[PDB]
Amino acid sequence: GFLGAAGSTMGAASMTLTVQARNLLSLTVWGIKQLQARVLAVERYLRDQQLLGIWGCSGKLICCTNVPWNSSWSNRNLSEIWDNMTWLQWDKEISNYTQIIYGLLEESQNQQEKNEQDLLAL
Amino acid sequence: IGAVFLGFLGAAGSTMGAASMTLTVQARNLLSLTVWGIKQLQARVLAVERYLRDQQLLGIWGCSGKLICCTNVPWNSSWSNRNLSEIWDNMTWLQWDKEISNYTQIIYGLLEESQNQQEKNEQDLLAL
Amino acid sequence: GFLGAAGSTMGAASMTLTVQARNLLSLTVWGIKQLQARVLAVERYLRDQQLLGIWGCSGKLICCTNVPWNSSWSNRNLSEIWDNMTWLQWDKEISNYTQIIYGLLEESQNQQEKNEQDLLAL
Amino acid sequence: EVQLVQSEAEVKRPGESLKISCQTSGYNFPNYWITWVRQMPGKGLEWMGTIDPRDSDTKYSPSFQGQVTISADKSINTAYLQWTSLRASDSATYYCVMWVYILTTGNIWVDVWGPGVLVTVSS
Amino acid sequence: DVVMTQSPLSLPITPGQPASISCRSSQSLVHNNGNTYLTWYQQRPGQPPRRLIYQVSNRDSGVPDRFIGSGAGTDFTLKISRVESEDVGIYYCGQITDFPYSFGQGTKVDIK
Amino acid sequence: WVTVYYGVPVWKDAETTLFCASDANVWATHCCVPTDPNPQEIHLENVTEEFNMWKNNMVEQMHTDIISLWDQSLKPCVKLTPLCVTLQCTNVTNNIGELKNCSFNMTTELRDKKQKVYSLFYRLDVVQINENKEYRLINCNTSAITQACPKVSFEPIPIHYCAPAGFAILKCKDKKFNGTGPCPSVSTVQCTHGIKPVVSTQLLLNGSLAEEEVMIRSENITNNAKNILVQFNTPVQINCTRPNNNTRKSIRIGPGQWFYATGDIIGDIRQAHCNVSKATWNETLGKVVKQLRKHFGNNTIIRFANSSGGDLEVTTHSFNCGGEFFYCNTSGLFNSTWISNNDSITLPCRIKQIINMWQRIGQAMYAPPIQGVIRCVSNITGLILTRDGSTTETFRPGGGDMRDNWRSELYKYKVVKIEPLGVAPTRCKR
Amino acid sequence: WVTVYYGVPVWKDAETTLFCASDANVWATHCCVPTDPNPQEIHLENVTEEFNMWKNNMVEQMHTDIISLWDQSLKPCVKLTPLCVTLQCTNVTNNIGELKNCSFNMTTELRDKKQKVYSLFYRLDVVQINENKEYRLINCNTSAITQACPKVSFEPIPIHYCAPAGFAILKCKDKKFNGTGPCPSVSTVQCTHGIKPVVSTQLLLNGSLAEEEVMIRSENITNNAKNILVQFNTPVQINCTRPNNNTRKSIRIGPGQWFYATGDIIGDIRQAHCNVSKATWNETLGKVVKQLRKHFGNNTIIRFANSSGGDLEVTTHSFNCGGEFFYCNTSGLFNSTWISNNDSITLPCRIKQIINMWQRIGQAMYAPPIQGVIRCVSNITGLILTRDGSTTETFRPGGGDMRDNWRSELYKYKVVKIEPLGVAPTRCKR
Ligand SMILES: CC(=O)N[C@@H]1[C@@H](O)[C@H](O[C@@H]2O[C@H](CO)[C@@H](O[C@@H]3O[C@H](CO[C@H]4O[C@H](CO)[C@@H](O)[C@H](O)[C@@H]4O)[C@@H](O)[C@H](O[C@H]4O[C@H](CO)[C@@H](O)[C@H](O)[C@@H]4O)[C@@H]3O)[C@H](O)[C@H]2NC(C)=O)[C@@H](CO)O[C@H]1O
Ligand SMILES: *[C@@H]1O[C@H](CO)[C@@H](O[C@@H]2O[C@H](CO)[C@@H](O[C@@H]3O[C@H](CO[C@H]4O[C@H](CO)[C@@H](O)[C@H](O)[C@@H]4O)[C@@H](O)[C@H](O[C@H]4O[C@H](CO)[C@@H](O)[C@H](O)[C@@H]4O)[C@@H]3O)[C@H](O)[C@H]2NC(C)=O)[C@H](O)[C@H]1NC(C)=O
Ligand SMILES: *[C@@H]1O[C@H](CO)[C@@H](O[C@@H]2O[C@H](CO)[C@@H](O[C@@H]3O[C@H](CO)[C@@H](O)[C@H](O)[C@@H]3O)[C@H](O)[C@H]2NC(C)=O)[C@H](O)[C@H]1NC(C)=O
Ligand SMILES: CC(=O)N[C@@H]1[C@@H](O)[C@H](O[C@@H]2O[C@H](CO)[C@@H](O)[C@H](O)[C@H]2NC(C)=O)[C@@H](CO)O[C@H]1O
Ligand SMILES: CC(=O)N[C@@H]1[C@@H](O)[C@H](O[C@@H]2O[C@H](CO)[C@@H](O)[C@H](O)[C@H]2NC(C)=O)[C@@H](CO)O[C@H]1O
Ligand SMILES: CC(=O)N[C@@H]1[C@@H](O)[C@H](O[C@@H]2O[C@H](CO)[C@@H](O)[C@H](O)[C@H]2NC(C)=O)[C@@H](CO)O[C@H]1O
Ligand SMILES: *[C@@H]1O[C@H](CO)[C@@H](O[C@@H]2O[C@H](CO)[C@@H](O)[C@H](O)[C@H]2NC(C)=O)[C@H](O)[C@H]1NC(C)=O
Ligand SMILES: *[C@@H]1O[C@H](CO)[C@@H](O[C@@H]2O[C@H](CO)[C@@H](O)[C@H](O)[C@H]2NC(C)=O)[C@H](O)[C@H]1NC(C)=O
Ligand SMILES: *[C@@H]1O[C@H](CO)[C@@H](O[C@@H]2O[C@H](CO)[C@@H](O)[C@H](O)[C@H]2NC(C)=O)[C@H](O)[C@H]1NC(C)=O
Ligand SMILES: CC(=O)N[C@@H]1[C@@H](O)[C@H](O)[C@@H](CO)O[C@H]1O
Ligand SMILES: CC(=O)N[C@@H]1[C@@H](O)[C@H](O)[C@@H](CO)O[C@H]1O
Ligand SMILES: CC(=O)N[C@@H]1[C@@H](O)[C@H](O)[C@@H](CO)O[C@H]1O
Ligand SMILES: CC(=O)N[C@@H]1[C@@H](O)[C@H](O)[C@@H](CO)O[C@H]1O
Ligand SMILES: *[C@@H]1O[C@H](CO)[C@@H](O)[C@H](O)[C@H]1NC(C)=O
Ligand SMILES: *[C@@H]1O[C@H](CO)[C@@H](O)[C@H](O)[C@H]1NC(C)=O
Ligand SMILES: *[C@@H]1O[C@H](CO)[C@@H](O)[C@H](O)[C@H]1NC(C)=O
Ligand SMILES: *[C@@H]1O[C@H](CO)[C@@H](O)[C@H](O)[C@H]1NC(C)=O
Ligand SMILES: *[C@@H]1O[C@H](CO)[C@@H](O)[C@H](O)[C@H]1NC(C)=O
Ligand SMILES: *[C@@H]1O[C@H](CO)[C@@H](O)[C@H](O)[C@H]1NC(C)=O
Ligand SMILES: *[C@@H]1O[C@H](CO)[C@@H](O)[C@H](O)[C@H]1NC(C)=O
Ligand SMILES: *[C@@H]1O[C@H](CO)[C@@H](O)[C@H](O)[C@H]1NC(C)=O
Ligand SMILES: *[C@@H]1O[C@H](CO)[C@@H](O)[C@H](O)[C@H]1NC(C)=O
Ligand SMILES: *[C@@H]1O[C@H](CO)[C@@H](O)[C@H](O)[C@H]1NC(C)=O
Ligand SMILES: *[C@@H]1O[C@H](CO)[C@@H](O)[C@H](O)[C@H]1NC(C)=O
Ligand SMILES: *[C@@H]1O[C@H](CO)[C@@H](O)[C@H](O)[C@H]1NC(C)=O
Ligand SMILES: *[C@@H]1O[C@H](CO)[C@@H](O)[C@H](O)[C@H]1NC(C)=O
Repeated sequence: GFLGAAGSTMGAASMTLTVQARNLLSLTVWGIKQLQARVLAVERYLRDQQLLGIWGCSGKLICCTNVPWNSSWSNRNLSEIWDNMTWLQWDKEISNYTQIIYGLLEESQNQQEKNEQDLLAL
Repeated sequence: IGAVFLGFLGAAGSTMGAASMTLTVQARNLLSLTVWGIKQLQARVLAVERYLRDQQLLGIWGCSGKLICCTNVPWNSSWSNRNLSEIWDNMTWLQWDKEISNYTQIIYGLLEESQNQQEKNEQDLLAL
Repeated sequence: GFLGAAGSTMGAASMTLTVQARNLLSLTVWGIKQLQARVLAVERYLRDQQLLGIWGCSGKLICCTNVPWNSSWSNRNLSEIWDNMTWLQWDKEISNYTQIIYGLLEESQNQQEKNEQDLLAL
Repeated sequence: EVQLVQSEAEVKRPGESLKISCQTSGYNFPNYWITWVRQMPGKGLEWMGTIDPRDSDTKYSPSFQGQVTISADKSINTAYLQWTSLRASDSATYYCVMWVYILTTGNIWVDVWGPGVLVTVSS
Repeated sequence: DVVMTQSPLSLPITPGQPASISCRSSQSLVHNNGNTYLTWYQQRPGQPPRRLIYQVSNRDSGVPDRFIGSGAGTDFTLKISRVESEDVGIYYCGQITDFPYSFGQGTKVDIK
Repeated sequence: WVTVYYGVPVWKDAETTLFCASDANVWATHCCVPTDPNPQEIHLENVTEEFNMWKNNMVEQMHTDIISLWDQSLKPCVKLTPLCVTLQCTNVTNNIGELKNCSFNMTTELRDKKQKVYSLFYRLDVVQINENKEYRLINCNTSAITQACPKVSFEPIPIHYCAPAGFAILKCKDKKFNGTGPCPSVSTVQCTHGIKPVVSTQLLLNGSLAEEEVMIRSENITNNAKNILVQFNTPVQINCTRPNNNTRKSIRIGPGQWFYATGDIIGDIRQAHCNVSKATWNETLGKVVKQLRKHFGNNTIIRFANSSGGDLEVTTHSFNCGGEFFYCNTSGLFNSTWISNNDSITLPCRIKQIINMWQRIGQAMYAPPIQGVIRCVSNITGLILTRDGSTTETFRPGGGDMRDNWRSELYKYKVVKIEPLGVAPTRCKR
Repeated sequence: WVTVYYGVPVWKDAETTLFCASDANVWATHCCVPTDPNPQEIHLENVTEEFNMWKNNMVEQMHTDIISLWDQSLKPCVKLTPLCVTLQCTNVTNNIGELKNCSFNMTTELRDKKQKVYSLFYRLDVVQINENKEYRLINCNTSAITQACPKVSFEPIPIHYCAPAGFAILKCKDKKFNGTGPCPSVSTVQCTHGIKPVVSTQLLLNGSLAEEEVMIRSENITNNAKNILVQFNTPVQINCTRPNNNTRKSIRIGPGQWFYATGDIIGDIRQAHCNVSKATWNETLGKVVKQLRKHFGNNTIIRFANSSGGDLEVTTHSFNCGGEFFYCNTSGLFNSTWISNNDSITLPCRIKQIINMWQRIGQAMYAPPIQGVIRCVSNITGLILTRDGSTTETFRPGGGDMRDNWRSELYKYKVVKIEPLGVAPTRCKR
């Protein structure tokens, strides 16, 4: 049921997040190729995990941040986004802001950790 | 005293209530000139995959970063009808692992769902 | 820049930690070297993540612990350490104590988790 | 650094009891062990016994097993050795030795001895 | 029990020259946790002993490079690369076991 | 009440690949992973486990690696298929027959030139074709023959096997363990002791000794199809020699292509042989019988007879010493009936140069001549025996797989997979 | 008070495996990962570092990998061991001897057929055996000879070396840096500049120039066992040629295998040679001398003498132009004494086809012929000099390690391991 949510709207689809996550880790000729495949799968997994770490969302499938939506990335109503769009359509809709949002998530987490250190030192 | 450290497997023959004190000892040792060295690369890769599968499950269940985590999932009794005074005090982890091996997948499935519900509820609260 | 903070003092450098962290993992004969290099980068990455996990600092670039500084490791004033030293100098300054500090961090985290279980069991 | 501080030297007549003590300072560590040893003039050391102050659990040396006891006192960073009575044969230099132990390592990183305190027996 | 003897128990040393002390046990000092626990101490006259070597061969903090430990089983030794007048005193081979804990006889080092 | 724990001291039997390790050219440059100068051995208190030396995959891995390394070692060496020609042959120079004096027309560095060359050969490597007489090298009809590089040693330098991360090896401390079932006293190691990769047939020449008593182990005993491996509690001193001062010459057969030929013999021509202390040997057989009787009856008569027929690898005791391959007639060692209630034994040995090292077809190795005089000294640590199958139980020495020479050291070790994740009920809830 | 910090910008000296990169059939036929079209360099303010170009193992990898690449490129190519035949050979025809007309009995696609083949050879690759006269190819007693496939070019296209994740390369910006100590001005790069994998002996003809002044570097200077590497701050142009219009023909030697050989000479016969600007060369040495004096004395006389005797590989200046191998007599460049207070120099060059590229024994490469006339232009970028070791200091050109041609580019780079995890005292506690 790994891609069972593929045609679902975002508000329906984000319930199977676990189902997909749990399936991501799963001689000469036919010798080296399989080792290469395992290594690359590992790197993909780790890059996603590192980013969740960087943004403060490690250990979660769903996490809220304190970054506002800036409207200009998408001016669609949230009721349009969550109920009348699928994740694939959505990802395409805002694909060019991926790096902006990620940079903001990163900076926010740095500010939050800095403030916590100041408070624990107080 | 007795310089008790026990070692890597350490007191594998001790009961669970004594044994689950050396969890870190084991965790710290799980990651540890020409050609045909592919055998070792294969070994290294497989060790990595094993490590990651365990870590992913701890993540999915909400127990990441801990050696011991409490969950909010009930024990359903049929899995084991032994008293805690019997389980922790008169059994080793190896005996225990065998005792409930047939429920591994039951418990794990329940753990995943509980965490799914917990994250859903947290988002509803943060959206309030 | 990835090592741009290298000559900065510790109190200046420990703001760019994400810059360094995010760049740590980044057909025939010799392809084995390439694969080996990828595997080794992963192992290095995982050892650091494991220790942060073990010490209770998972998901953070900066974490405070409940372990006190025992002075003999370094008798410099915190203001000397943070304002008049770089991390590279500091790393040399307390090189030999690495295993002591880590042993204390590991012990502390185990005691903390034990106490959490006792409270959740209450 | 880690230091042990010992109590004053004292002289007793045989048949009289005695309390001797040590205090720990200059560091902040979790688990550590305290042991007592004795140095007889012209001799090396005799082990008297050891305690883990966290648990308050002592094994003792077979020698003096039923003659001298020790306390615990983790809460005040101290250690005690108590004789039920002294004998002429007990005149010696007494030591506390502290072993700083990491529960996750199996190593004693600190092995500190106090300077030695005399307990003598006279008349 | 671990009964420990030392040899020689009297070791005058030509100043500036190397020397060593033997340490011999009644039984193995290997613990069930797999480590060997045996330590060396230096007791200068008028002083408490200082630990020099930890776990047979680990030179401890602040300990001169002059002190080298080695051994296995029941056969242990302390080697001094050069003996200084500073090294005059009694060396002990301490025994960490499954109880009783014990100390060896002690070897006096002097200059001659 | 579910609590999840990680770092749980449990394991499952598992088959994995072990790696070799070495303590400071075959074997000699196989640096493997440098070993730990002071390895840790952890006793497992209260822990017992079952072992089975007859089903031990570690044995299979030694076979896999040992065979692979020997094949790899010949990869860059000069082929001797150019020598597969007819030879004219006569006797050597002796009064009154193992050696032959044979000659042939060989290639040189140029394709347009030929040379008359000759060398000494052992009878076992040469076969008559013209049923002087005409001969061919005995293996040229069916296999490639490759010369071992003369600079490469095969000395069985001990190596250690170690588990990869996620795995550990359990080891027995049970002095009486018979190879299978529960082992009451165990410890865990990352690495095994060093084991010399010795190849032999009838005798086990350089292994470990039993701690107290001669140990006799078999997959079955009752089933006569199985071998019996006997581990002595004391070594038997054996001294072997090839008492002929031989010389060697190189022949250029092509561009950088050299063949190493036996030149001549200085002095007398004598048979290769092995000397086994007679007194020790008799004592060890008596010890073996006392222990064998435990399975046959206290007053059962035990007889030692010689080997059955077949190839030298199964009828004689073979070994590699000095680079030469010896085939010793051990019948001189098994001539005794043991009934309830200084000197030496000299065994003649045959010498061969073209060796089917792993008893395979198509891959023959040629052992280049060894100059000088060979002396070999070894500790016989055990035997490979079979039952000759009612008041007398007869045993015979015999050959077997090379695997049986390795399980003889490996019976004390098992490898398991560490499985640190698991759950248990407690009194806590989030 | 203990706080753990992760992502700390610190490092340790380190050695790892580097990979190549290239900015998009030749040389790196497997090529490399594409380079960054706009690579970054991070100036490090208030950072100093210590470099040692003589212990720089980035050089060792460059060496090792070039050898590996070289050998792989010959793997599928035609073997010339079938040419190890007796040659009937005489002078090609000229007036009052570099080229000879040799004929031989060659194989064809069928084993039952033979052909008469003749071709031209350089005298340096042919040895007389019957001391037409009988000759053989000079290496047919010692080594296998492999024809380089003519389809593969070895032009030394520059590549960049790049560090793997977890590593970084530090680089010097110090224009006066000599490579044996602290470098006050550094920056961080992931990849090096492009470096040409060029092979030469006495002169370096296509590397980098010094930014300001001629640099003279040596591990020691005082110790005469060390070489002196001289880097120019200006290029010196050299025009080289093999001024002989030649043809090529192929011979089938067996199924699928062709041998390439010089057919004929369809012009005059002339010696190969190189023309270096005379004025530039004189000025160039004067600059070298001015800098050499810093280590010898302002009034010390400096002399340039030619190379010592020995094989062409160590006495001449060799290079690869168009795939042809030249061995030039540089004596004309080093024949003067420098005492304090348009034209060209023509150097004759010998041509060889059998090349022991890595100075190994048993592995020789045969350079196939090139048709037409060869013209090649290069830049002296540096020299390899030695001290000839009471008021005169004499230097000679000479050979050196192949590694020495590369450390001259890599002296500015160091590999370091990134160590992101560490601790420091803070005022915070959980
Ligand atoms: C020390 C050192 O290495 N210094 C280098 C110099 O070597 C380098 O000099 C250049 O070297 C290359 C390779 O040797 C020369 O390129 C060859 O040129 C000939 C002639 O081609 C002419 O006609 C072409 C027609 O379109 C023109 O494009 C080209 O520019 C010329 O005008 C080619 O024939 C060579 O090979 C090609 O043809 C053959 C035919 O069979 C093929 O097999 C090959 O695969 C290939 O297709 C080479 O192309 C180049 O001219 C040299 N430069 C000079 C000035 O001589 C120098 C860079 O110039 O850099 C130094 O550092
Ligand atoms: C059971 O275990 C025993 C004990 O380990 C093994 O016996 C040893 O086997 C090795 C290998 O065969 C023997 O070593 C050989 O000794 C020869 C003689 O050495 C003496 O004379 C030389 C003369 O120059 C001196 O240099 C040397 O110091 C000694 O004085 C050597 O000639 C052998 O070869 C060496 O030199 C050649 C020269 O080109 C090299 O190429 C070789 O690599 C090597 O360097 C070799 O050293 C050893 O002596 C044996 N010991 C005994 C007591 O005999 C058994 O073989 C083993 N059994 C089995 C079945 O494995
Ligand atoms: C059989 O073995 C012998 C050596 O053991 C092989 O070599 C032959 O040895 C004899 C005696 O040394 C040689 O004869 C001598 O030749 C010299 C030459 O000047 C002559 O002066 C002496 O008077 C004597 O004749 C003989 O030539 C030598 N043969 C060769 C080919 O070297 C013999 O070849 C071996 N035969 C075979 C078939 O292998
Ligand atoms: C989600 C998003 O905006 N993605 C970007 C693409 O839309 C963009 O495509 C370009 O959009 C322009 C808007 O008017 C078009 O005029 C232009 O033709 C179109 N380009 C193509 C190739 O379709 C691309 C490229 O600019 O960038 C994405 O990030
Ligand atoms: C608390 C709990 O989950 N208890 C489990 C029991 O419910 C379960 O038996 C139940 O039997 C019914 C009979 O028709 C099934 O329909 C029902 O699905 C099944 N419940 C579950 C959760 O599978 C027993 C079966 O061994 O295990 C208890 O743990
Ligand atoms: C099996 C065998 O014969 N080995 C040879 C030894 O016998 C031989 O004799 C040894 O001589 C020593 C000289 O005093 C004796 O002490 C020693 O006991 C004796 N060994 C035995 C087994 O009796 C040695 C040569 O010294 O060579 C062995 O190969
Ligand atoms: C192995 O089993 C023995 C017997 O159950 C254990 O010994 C007990 O250990 C506890 C501490 O854990 C002591 O309080 C008891 O007094 C011991 N009883 C006896 C009779 O020895 C032992 O601890 C277990 N684990 C080991 C030894 O590794
Ligand atoms: C085995 O043969 C070799 C020769 O192959 C003998 O070597 C001799 O050693 C002595 C030592 O001084 C030399 O003077 C001789 O000249 C050597 N012989 C030759 C032919 O050079 C060696 O001694 C012989 N060994 C035995 C055991 O007989
Ligand atoms: C081992 O040696 C024995 C002893 O020489 C060989 O067998 C002998 O063969 C002769 C031939 O007639 C008989 O007369 C002897 O009685 C035989 N002796 C024995 C004990 O049978 C035997 O064949 C040799 N075996 C090998 C494998 O070489
Ligand atoms: C060593 C040898 O066999 N040489 C013979 C040679 O004597 C004979 O004359 C020739 C054919 O006549 O064939 C060669 O093989
Ligand atoms: C170590 C040992 O003695 N193992 C078995 C034993 O467990 C078994 O019961 C017996 C026959 O039943 O055969 C022994 O070899
Ligand atoms: C192509 C060639 O060289 N062929 C010669 C042939 O002309 C000569 O007559 C014969 C011996 O006489 O040897 C052959 O190799
Ligand atoms: C390298 C070389 O051959 N140099 C020669 C030299 O030996 C000779 O003596 C001189 C004239 O005699 O001409 C030089 O070119
Ligand atoms: C597909 O579209 C229909 C239209 O009503 C909807 O009901 C159904 O749930 C949709 N399926 C998914 C996967 O969203
Ligand atoms: C280098 O030192 C100067 C001195 O004021 C300082 O301003 C500058 O920022 C320093 N650079 C770094 C990397 O800290
Ligand atoms: C750390 O150990 C090394 C060992 O050579 C020693 O040189 C160094 O001084 C020690 N650390 C310090 C701060 O001295
Ligand atoms: C060796 O001599 C014997 C004597 O009869 C003879 O039969 C045998 O054939 C000879 N060997 C050869 C190779 O001629
Ligand atoms: C056994 O001893 C007898 C005694 O004469 C002897 O003849 C026989 O050949 C011997 N058998 C073996 C195998 O040595
Ligand atoms: C035989 O075992 C003894 C036991 O110490 C050993 O000293 C001797 O060298 C061994 N012999 C061989 C050849 O290994
Ligand atoms: C070939 O050149 C050599 C060079 O010395 C000369 O001696 C020889 O006579 C020449 N041969 C012919 C045929 O001209
Ligand atoms: C090949 O012939 C040359 C001619 O001088 C000689 O130097 C070289 O050593 C010979 N090679 C062999 C393998 O003998
Ligand atoms: C450059 O050469 C001088 C000569 O004494 C030496 O002192 C200096 O350290 C060298 N510097 C480097 C970076 O090699
Ligand atoms: C090489 O030939 C070119 C052709 O124009 C000329 O300009 C250049 O100066 C020549 N170089 C030398 C060193 O003669
Ligand atoms: C070699 O000699 C033959 C003899 O006919 C002649 O035809 C040929 O042209 C000569 N080779 C060359 C390249 O001149
Ligand atoms: C060589 O001669 C041929 C004859 O046609 C001519 O085409 C070719 O261009 C000449 N090559 C040179 C470089 O002159
Ligand atoms: C020599 O160096 C100059 C420097 O700009 C360069 O332009 C020229 O192409 C170089 N020539 C060669 C042949 O490398």
